[PDB]
Amino acid sequence: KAINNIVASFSSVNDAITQTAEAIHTVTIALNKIQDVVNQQGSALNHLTSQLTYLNLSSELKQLEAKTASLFQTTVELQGLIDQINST
Amino acid sequence: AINNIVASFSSVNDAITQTAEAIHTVTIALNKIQDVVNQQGSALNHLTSQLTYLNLSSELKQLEAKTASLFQTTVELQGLIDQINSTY
Amino acid sequence: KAINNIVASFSSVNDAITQTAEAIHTVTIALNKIQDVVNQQGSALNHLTSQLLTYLNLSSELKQLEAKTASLFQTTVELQGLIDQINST
Ligand code: NA
Ligand code: NA
Ligand code: NA
Repeated sequence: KAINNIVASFSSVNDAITQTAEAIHTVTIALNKIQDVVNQQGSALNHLTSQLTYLNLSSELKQLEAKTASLFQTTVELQGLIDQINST
Repeated sequence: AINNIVASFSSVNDAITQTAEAIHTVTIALNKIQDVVNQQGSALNHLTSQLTYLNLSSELKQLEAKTASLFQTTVELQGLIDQINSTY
Repeated sequence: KAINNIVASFSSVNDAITQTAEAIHTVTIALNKIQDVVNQQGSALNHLTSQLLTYLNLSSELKQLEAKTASLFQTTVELQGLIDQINST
């Protein structure tokens, strides 16, 4: 039946948007880990060079965090619309 | 109107494919980063001996999981678009 | 009515696709910045040790992400056109 397939299709898409939000969240965790280690090593290299840049991803991290949230928000919005389609 | 609903889901499924592919590329990038950063940390260790290990294993695994699930969603949605298109 | 909520649903998805393209673009910037700093440190390391490593090469990945940013945005334009078609039928 056409409309049940339509509802199921939107639901599969919402699942994909949810997995995308989760993937961006994981990417943020990985970037923040890289920043920490890279700056630990730059510090050490400096200290060692003197005995003888730095990486700032803060803007990109905040934008990705904002995208995680906004994607998760769209999944709630899309679910409500899917609910309305089921209502009709 | 069915044709345009079908075409619109097909357009969305293409975006889901592109996203899965893009996450795959980010996974490859993050793995190359880890390998280099840890090579340099090791070189710095040695040279001081004459630093934290960067561990992205859990994040890479999670991203590979999301890539595969996104691809699975494209198969499921393709099936459903075929069903809407077959509406008789 | 069903059709209105179908149009609204596709528009909500198109928003998510746009946010996804923006997010990929941001990741591309972050990865380019990481590449730059990591290779500056490897260069400094090589110079120090030789006075007294492998280049991180993300070129292919960066290009692939830039291609995906572009294609996802092109998809949002196409999908908006199709939404305009439903809206008018
Ligand atoms: Na920044
Ligand atoms: Na990990
Ligand atoms: Na490369």
